[PDB]
Amino acid sequence: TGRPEWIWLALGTALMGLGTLYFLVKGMGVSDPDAKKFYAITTLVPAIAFTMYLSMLLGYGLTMVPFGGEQNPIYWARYADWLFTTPLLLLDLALLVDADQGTILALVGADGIMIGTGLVGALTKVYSYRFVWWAISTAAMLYILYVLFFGFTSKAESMRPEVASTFKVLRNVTVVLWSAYPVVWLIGSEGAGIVPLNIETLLFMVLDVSAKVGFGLILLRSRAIFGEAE
Ligand SMILES: CCCCCCCC/C=C/CCCCCCCC(=O)OC[C@H](O)CO
Ligand SMILES: CCCCCCCC/C=C\CCCCCCCC(=O)OC[C@H](O)CO
Ligand SMILES: CCCCCCCC/C=C\CCCCCCCC(=O)OC[C@H](O)CO
Ligand SMILES: CCCCCCCC/C=C\CCCCCCCC(=O)OC[C@H](O)CO
Ligand SMILES: *C\C=C(C)/C=C/C=C(C)/C=C/C1=C(C)CCCC1(C)C
Repeated sequence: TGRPEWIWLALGTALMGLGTLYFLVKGMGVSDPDAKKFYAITTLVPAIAFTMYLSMLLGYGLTMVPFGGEQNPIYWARYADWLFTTPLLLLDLALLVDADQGTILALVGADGIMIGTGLVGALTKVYSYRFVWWAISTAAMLYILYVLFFGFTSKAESMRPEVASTFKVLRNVTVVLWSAYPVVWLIGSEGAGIVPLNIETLLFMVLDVSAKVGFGLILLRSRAIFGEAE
């Protein structure tokens, strides 16, 4: 392929595909209703990402957006992926702590605003307005991070020890990895253009695989996903 970033899109496609297959074989035979919920949510995440990394590799999920004079290559398929996978990841954390319906709706709604305004900012043609949408999307993300710390952590500390310890590890992983996304976007091709697209694609690939495959490896190997039975 003539695009220098193709090597990272192909590695991303392969790793998401291998991750999906591993979780699929692993979830076979699980009869506990609670564990089936976590396996279903956690296997769909890499399956969706696989299809959208493939679409970028083949060129379907790419568009040209004029801003700053030149034509800029914008991979819109990322936002179709994140629209469906980031809510599912939040659902994994909320069900682990047995969150209430009201708090779950708050997280999913703010997540939808995060991704939706990020997409609008990505396709905006007036350069200075791109950063207005970036700001609003980052405000929605800070609300999500606030709820995970000053809401879920308080309840996790009144549950089973395995639930509290597993949640604390996954909460920490989420806060660090998610926080990197607005930074890469800001200095990358969608924003200031300080980092070239080939390096930007490499960074997102490392973050995406860690946040979906690595996240799932820690969750599905813990005993917190199974109900307390004899
Ligand atoms: C799990 C085990 C795997 C661990 C893997 C962790 C690696 C993460 C990669 C990071 C960024 C790489 C940045 C490389 C930047 C190269 C850009 C460059 O030097 O270009 C020069 C330019 O032409 C003139 O300034
Ligand atoms: C090279 C391989 C490429 C990557 C693979 C192609 C992915 C796209 C195809 C299919 C969906 C397959 C099923 C995905 C849904 C899994 C949900 C699940 O397994 O849930 C378990 C639960 O316990 C049950 O009751
Ligand atoms: C818990 C529920 C799980 C639900 C899981 C649902 C997964 C469907 C996701 C993705 C493939 C992306 C489809 C993107 C559609 C693009 C359509 C299109 O045509 O692009 C616009 C324009 O027309 C182009 O030229
Ligand atoms: C908790 C998560 C926080 C997420 C939100 C954190 C936002 C702060 C980021 C960036 C401003 C960086 C500088 C912007 C000005 C760009 C002009 C410029 O000087 O280029 C960059 C320079 O070469 C090299 O720093
Ligand atoms: C599939 C993996 C994860 C962790 C995806 C995370 C995506 C975000 C946290 C997106 C953040 C954005 C914000 C807050 C502002 C700029 C636009 C983005 C959509 C990249």
